[PDB]
Amino acid sequence: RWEHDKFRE
Amino acid sequence: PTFDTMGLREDLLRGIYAYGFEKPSAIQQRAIKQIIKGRDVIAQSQSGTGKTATFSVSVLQCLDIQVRETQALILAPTRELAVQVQKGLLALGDYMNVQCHACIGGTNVGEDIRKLDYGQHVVAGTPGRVFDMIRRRSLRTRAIKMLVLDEADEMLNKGFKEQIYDVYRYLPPATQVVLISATLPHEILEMTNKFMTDPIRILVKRDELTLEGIKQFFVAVEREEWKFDTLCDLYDITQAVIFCNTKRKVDWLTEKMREANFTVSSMHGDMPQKERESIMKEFRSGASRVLISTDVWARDVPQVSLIINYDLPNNRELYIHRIGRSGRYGRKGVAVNFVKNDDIRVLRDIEQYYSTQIDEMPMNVA
Repeated sequence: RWEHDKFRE
Repeated sequence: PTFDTMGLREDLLRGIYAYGFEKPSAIQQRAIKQIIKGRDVIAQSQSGTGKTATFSVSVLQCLDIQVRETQALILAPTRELAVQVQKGLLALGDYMNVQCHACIGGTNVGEDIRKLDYGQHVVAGTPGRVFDMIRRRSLRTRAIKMLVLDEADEMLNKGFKEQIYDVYRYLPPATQVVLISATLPHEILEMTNKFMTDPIRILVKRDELTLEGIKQFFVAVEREEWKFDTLCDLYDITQAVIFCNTKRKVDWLTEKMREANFTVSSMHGDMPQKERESIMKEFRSGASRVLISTDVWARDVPQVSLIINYDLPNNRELYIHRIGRSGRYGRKGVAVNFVKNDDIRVLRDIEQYYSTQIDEMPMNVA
């Protein structure tokens, strides 16, 4: 269930 | 069959008419309404005027031009198709002072890396190309409200599940997802389970509500008020809808359910639309674990793994409006029925109505 880790503002 | 009804912005609304776009189809309008309402949309598609414009309109409404960074990211199977999208976006946006770009790269990628650094509200390109200018950090991801996957059939099925997913990772949580595709095969339909949530699905061809994926159980309660007591036993964890065939039951069980630490949401049919909309926004947000309500909207529907009938509907046809994937389309789950010694008949007759076994609840979680 895809997550939006590997991201950060 | 009108844009004016839909309270779009006039600068866009001119663009629509200036672009030549005929009043939109019932279907298109639905999609647009819903993209704008801020829901993840899956939209089956068809050769016809607004094929792409229909979502381009949508992305344009939801834009805010002051924020001069990339707010919508739209991925397509080819450079070519993405340029068409670009040009379409521009055309419609030519009265919005809109800023978009097709990452052609497409030497120069230099001009691309330049074009994106220099501010683009919307951005189109192939899932790679985009993922290039994410790795090369040319495309800042921080304030993306929506991701659009045009021609998913041509992408999602045909080698980009990786490319696309790679992009997906580098985006804020829960960014909104719209999946536009002419075909929507089963292979793709799980795909969406992985990045969408309680999505709307607007398909061309009709789809029934089977009972066939759903495991049905009933708790012989069996006098109302051993029903809450069993419910309490039961939940012991994630999201679920609990139906009752009267607003009086709904309110009671709520006040009781909230005596217990069980973050709840309640609904009637005797509530305005913007209300039950208001509520479900929250329940779908996760900020409610337990939606309890009257049928009213049943013939609803939030895709939910576990449904409970605290009461059994007299009208039998309700049963599957309360419960029922899907039919292609949607997800298996569990129904649980609370049955008074009095209401067992009614259960048997529902059992027979749908020609379906309703086994007793064996105490286990699948």
